Amino acid sequence: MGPVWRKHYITYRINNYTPDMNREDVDYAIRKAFQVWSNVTPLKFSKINTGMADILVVFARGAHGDDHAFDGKGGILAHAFGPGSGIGGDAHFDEDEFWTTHSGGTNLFLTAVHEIGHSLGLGHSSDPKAVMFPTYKYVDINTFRLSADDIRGIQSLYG
Ligand SMILES: NC(=O)[C@H](CCC(=O)O)NC(=O)[C@H](CCC(=O)O)NC(=O)CCc1cc(-c2ccccc2)no1
Ligand SMILES: [Ca+2]
Ligand SMILES: [Ca+2]
Ligand SMILES: [Ca+2]
Ligand SMILES: [Zn+2]
Ligand SMILES: [Zn+2]
Repeated sequence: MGPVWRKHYITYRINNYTPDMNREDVDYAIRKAFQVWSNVTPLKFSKINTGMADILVVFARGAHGDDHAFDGKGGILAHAFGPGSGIGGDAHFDEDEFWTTHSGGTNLFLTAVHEIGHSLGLGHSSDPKAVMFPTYKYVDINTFRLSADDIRGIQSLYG
């Protein structure tokens, strides 16, 4: 078992907003992505604008201060650190992608579900239908469901 948060109340903060989308839509995408994981665990997530957030949500490009640079449009879409202090748990999204609420560009909600998976301690799945499968695939957002494998994984960690 890899690192896990040692508490069930977890805060997040949106450090900055991509100009690709309206602010309200970014807030909504992120809130709904956390909700996907809270629905199958004892974890609760609260958004704060001030103070010490556990999970910082960041949009940045290229080399952005951690040792994992982004690569321009395409390729790496985002990445996240496992549970831990400071940069631990933080999720970074490549601003060189075009973030959307839909099937065009890269869907922020689906990507955030995957990255939050990592922020909570999950690794990759070999189930092509798992949200934790390594490669991005748009799926109908209104019918989205975690796979049984994603649920097994997160339930093995919490709690
Ligand atoms: N390789 C691809 O098909 C796309 C390319 C997207 C593009 O070119 O615009 N890139 C990616 O998929 C990059 C690949 C990183 C790597 O090179 O290993 N993946 C990543 O950056 C991982 C981030 C992520 C995965 C998902 C997801 C997974 C399952 C279901 C739904 C969503 N959502 O975000
Ligand atoms: Ca953190
Ligand atoms: Ca990229
Ligand atoms: Ca962008
Ligand atoms: Zn980063
Ligand atoms: Zn991943």
